Amino acid sequence: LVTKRDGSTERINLDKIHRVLDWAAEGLHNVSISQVELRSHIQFYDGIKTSDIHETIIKAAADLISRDAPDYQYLAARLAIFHLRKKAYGQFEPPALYDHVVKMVEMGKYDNHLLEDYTEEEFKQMDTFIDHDRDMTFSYAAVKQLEGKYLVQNRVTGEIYESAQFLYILVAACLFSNYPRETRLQYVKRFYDAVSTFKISLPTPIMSGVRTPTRQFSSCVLIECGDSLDSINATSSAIVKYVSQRAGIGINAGRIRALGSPIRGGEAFHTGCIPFYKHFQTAVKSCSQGGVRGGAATLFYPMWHLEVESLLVLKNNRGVEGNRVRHMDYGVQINKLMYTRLLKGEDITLFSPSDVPGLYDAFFADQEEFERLYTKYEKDDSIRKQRVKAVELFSLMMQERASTGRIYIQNVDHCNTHSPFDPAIAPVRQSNLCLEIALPTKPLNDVNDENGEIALCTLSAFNLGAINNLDELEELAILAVRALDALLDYQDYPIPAAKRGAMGRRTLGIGVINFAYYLAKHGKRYSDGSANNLTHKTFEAIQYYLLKASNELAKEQGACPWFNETTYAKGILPIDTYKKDLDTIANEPLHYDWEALRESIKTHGLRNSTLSALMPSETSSQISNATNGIEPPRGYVSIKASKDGILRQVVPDYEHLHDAYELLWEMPGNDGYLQLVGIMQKFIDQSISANTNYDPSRFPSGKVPMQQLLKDLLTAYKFGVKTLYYQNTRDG
Amino acid sequence: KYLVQNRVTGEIYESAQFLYILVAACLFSNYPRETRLQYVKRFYDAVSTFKISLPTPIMSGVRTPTRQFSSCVLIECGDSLDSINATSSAIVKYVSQRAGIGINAGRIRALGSPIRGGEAFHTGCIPFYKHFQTAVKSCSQGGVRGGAATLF
Ligand SMILES: Nc1ncnc2c1ncn2[C@H]1C[C@H](O)[C@@H](COP(=O)(O)OP(=O)(O)OP(=O)(O)O)O1
Ligand SMILES: Nc1ncnc2c1ncn2[C@H]1C[C@H](O)[C@@H](COP(=O)(O)OP(=O)(O)OP(=O)(O)O)O1
Ligand SMILES: Nc1ncnc2c1ncn2[C@H]1C[C@H](O)[C@@H](COP(=O)(O)OP(=O)(O)OP(=O)(O)O)O1
Repeated sequence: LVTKRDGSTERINLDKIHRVLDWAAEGLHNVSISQVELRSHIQFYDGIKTSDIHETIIKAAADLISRDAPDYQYLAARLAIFHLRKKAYGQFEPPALYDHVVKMVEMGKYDNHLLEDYTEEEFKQMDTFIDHDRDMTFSYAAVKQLEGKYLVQNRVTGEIYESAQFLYILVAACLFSNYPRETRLQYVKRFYDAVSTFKISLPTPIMSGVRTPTRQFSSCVLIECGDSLDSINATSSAIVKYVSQRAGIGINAGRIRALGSPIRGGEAFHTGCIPFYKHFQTAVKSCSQGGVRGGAATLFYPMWHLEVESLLVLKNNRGVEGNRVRHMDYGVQINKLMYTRLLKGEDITLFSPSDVPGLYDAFFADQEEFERLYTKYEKDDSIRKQRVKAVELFSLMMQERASTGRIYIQNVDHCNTHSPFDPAIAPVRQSNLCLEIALPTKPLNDVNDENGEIALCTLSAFNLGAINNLDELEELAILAVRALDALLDYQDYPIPAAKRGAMGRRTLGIGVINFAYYLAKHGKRYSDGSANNLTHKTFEAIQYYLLKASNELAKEQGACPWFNETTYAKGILPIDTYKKDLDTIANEPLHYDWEALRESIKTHGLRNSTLSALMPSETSSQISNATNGIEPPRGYVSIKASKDGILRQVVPDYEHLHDAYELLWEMPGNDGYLQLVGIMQKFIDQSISANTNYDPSRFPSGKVPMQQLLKDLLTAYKFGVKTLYYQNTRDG
Repeated sequence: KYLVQNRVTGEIYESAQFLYILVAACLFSNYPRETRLQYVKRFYDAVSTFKISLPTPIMSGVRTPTRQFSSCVLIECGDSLDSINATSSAIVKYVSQRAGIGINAGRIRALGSPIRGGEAFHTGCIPFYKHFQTAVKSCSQGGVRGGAATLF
């Protein structure tokens, strides 16, 4: 017996199954119909639902996804799309845009503002821009990512209500629904086509929200906690409210005084950081089943802090629960001085933030001033301190960083000397969960404190592999910077401090994807450093067009209220504060008129304080069958675990560039990678999420020497690198 | 504990009797002058001769700059993120004064409960409870000592 969608029973007509598969095979090479029809080991049994037939065939086709046969990527991707299209409308052919939006609003899935903002006529018109055939350009790995999260669906029953294309056009409509009716359509079609053809990438929260009653769209947050019972109580109640929205938290507690510090004079002594830190952890995991999953955050603190030794080991598996806060990630802030004490084989002094005045502030604002105060307090005997050999301390950090791989580094001096902000008015003293973002902050004395400031991320990324030449970045830069800045006025702000910053500086975090595929296409690699110049030219275009796009919006809608606090308003450009040592590895001259931009911005300002930051993109890149950000692919075919099964995705165009790519573990070292990352920092407003890779197989006795772990860390700083992400250690 | 002393050096500044009379003076310093001293002596003699007992926080506070005297607390948390955020920030402020906490979370919905209709499902009580624990132990060595509470 055969089960149909409507339930009407009927006999098995295998040819039907064959034809379906046949159709999806058209134009593909190295793909076998038999394999799937046998791989599936489909087990017929009297009365079987035809839908289970799809699940079975799709899965089978998936398991065949290999390097030797990459077309199984689209073959299966199309078989799925079919089931998805058929499981939502009752047939492949999608319903009219108008009818769709209508039916949805009735079910309370789409925001009713769509019917009010647009007319029936306009809808029918946008319906023409839609090209439902683009759903066949998706890779299997991308399809799965969409079906699980991207598409509007019933999490309980399992019903899916929309298709890929409808998602694109709608996200655009709501983002540009306020533009004048003169160009409102114009931007709608220009944006849709961009995202649908994978020219522009958007953050998961956006792709799965705009156009739905929901108003939570900010993936990550950066909170700064002061040295107060009140401050902490706030910083805690905050993370809670945010994590409930599944948004990552970057905590900065470095203000909290150290253990033993006198409280209220002499009526009590400080209890310690550990006690509070844990509280922050419970907050981050306040909304997870069993606390096991969800809730991710990275806490930061100075390297010269008094409790540095105790904080350095917090992520260690092996130790007393009383002195451990494993779940949270951390980021040790280091500066020029610390690195110098190591080279000269000298010691390091640990201080409590509340015992050395003007030390914290100078630590981010003025490196010189920091040195003055630092040295002074060292001789002061009355000041509580502790000496530690620079060689020992750093080793501890590198040790925990290796053991866990969640201990990140952040050079403060590089985040204030070569940044879009004025370290005196608004200095960067923290990062996000990604560790990519670099924005100023202000501690709150309460939840509704108006004078507080919270940094929020509204990211995006370009597809290096979707453009032909750098000039195509002009249009893209506009479609991106425009739609993004618009979201800032579309989403809500539960916390005042978060809103203040968003409206005050209107920052944006734009990155890139398919970078690996990019370098490969031009026949370049990471290690050798043959991509040094190309990288300089390519970014130089990505940043320029973005700075010219934000300036254009500033002339049409006014620059950000706090543009005055930015160095961009004082005539300072990224090409003026970049690490000087960067000229010893690149000679590629500027290809854009940065002088004509120095004026247009000097007179009309920028709608956004910061546009360009480099962040990791797992979900984004997948939907575009692209390579994660700038990071090189580990292997041709990557595997992951889903709720439906095993996922496989092959590097884009492996059929012609298999010998062009350079797998992660094919790299002799990290030299090249660092140089490229350093070159990027010269343009990126914010920071980059660079990982440190190591292969024990390339070391004597299979043990990574500490002489090499530091040797590389020093190189990173020497080239202006801002932050260091994960530290992968391959397992043969 | 009770006597005024220097916790650091170890110097003791007062004697038992002075503690008694002073605690009474500050407690009845607002009474009319005629009835003032009468109560001062009548209270002092009572406590000094062990006729009446007083809580530790009182015996070791009234008559000094400190103003924290409440030993124990009873907070009621509602079923919301806001409520919890408050109930947490509260226990913190109180435990810093070494005051015991009696929490009542029984309002917080149970695991699986639908949130915002169907846009999300409850995570559970355990996640929040722990948070309350970290709060209670927010001011303790290690986290082991101090900070006591009973949840209902
Ligand atoms: N009665 C059947 N005999 C043989 N194979 C069937 C039968 N019904 C379904 N299948 C198989 C063939 C396809 O692979 C898949 C069919 O699902 P699908 O074609 O999408 O919807 P459907 O079975 O209701 O008919 P339709 O082709 O009109 O959509 O399962
Ligand atoms: N009884 C306590 N036990 C342990 N830690 C405490 C205690 N009281 C306060 N703290 C911690 C929590 C915060 O980190 C910090 C409190 O700062 P804060 O509330 O501003 O103190 P304060 O109001 O008395 O003035 P000050 O900042 O000068 O000490 O010290
Ligand atoms: N994402 C979540 N996961 C698990 N529990 C949550 C989540 N979000 C909120 N909760 C819990 C904690 C709160 O006690 C409560 C909801 O708090 P709140 O923010 O006030 O929701 P709400 O008032 O908007 O809707 P509701 O009245 O249904 O709770 O449920």
